[PDB]
Amino acid sequence: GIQRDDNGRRIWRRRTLTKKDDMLRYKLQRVPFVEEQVRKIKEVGKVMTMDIERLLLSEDNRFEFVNSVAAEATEYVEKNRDEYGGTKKAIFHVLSNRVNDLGFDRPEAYAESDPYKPGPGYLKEYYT
Amino acid sequence: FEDRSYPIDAVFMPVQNANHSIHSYGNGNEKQEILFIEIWTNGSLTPKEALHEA
Repeated sequence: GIQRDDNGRRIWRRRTLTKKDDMLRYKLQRVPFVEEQVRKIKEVGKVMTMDIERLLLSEDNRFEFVNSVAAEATEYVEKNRDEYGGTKKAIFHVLSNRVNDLGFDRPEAYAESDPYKPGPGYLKEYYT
Repeated sequence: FEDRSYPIDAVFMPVQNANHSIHSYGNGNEKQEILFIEIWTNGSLTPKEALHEA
């Protein structure tokens, strides 16, 4: 398989699919009208539900997972008490860190606010 | 009907889709709401141009 073309460069055969896979053309297509859906999913916090399901795919026992998460959150609160309880929750921080430890980027503790609040004092009125 | 020309059933929809949503805020007796408008166009018009034309 070794062959040099007289100039020091080694010529080698590139590997190619050389076959038809009908699953390629039919599957690599994107829906164009899910901007509001994705934004609403991020706003309500379903990405954290997906993260929680993902973390349990590597756990033999879910009760052990819950106990370990609670212990880690307790350590977080004991070390830095003042940083939690408001916009940052310890359990959410633990979940985000465990997701981030896998190499998947997430906002810290899933802490988000509304950029459209019309100044201080105004509270969003939920539409039931 | 003449000259054997095949029609094309064209749908004149430069704006593919559009949505609106409302956010409400208030502190006591004074209230305030915000309008959001989403526009999807097929490239023959920008969403800002579509907003102005509408």
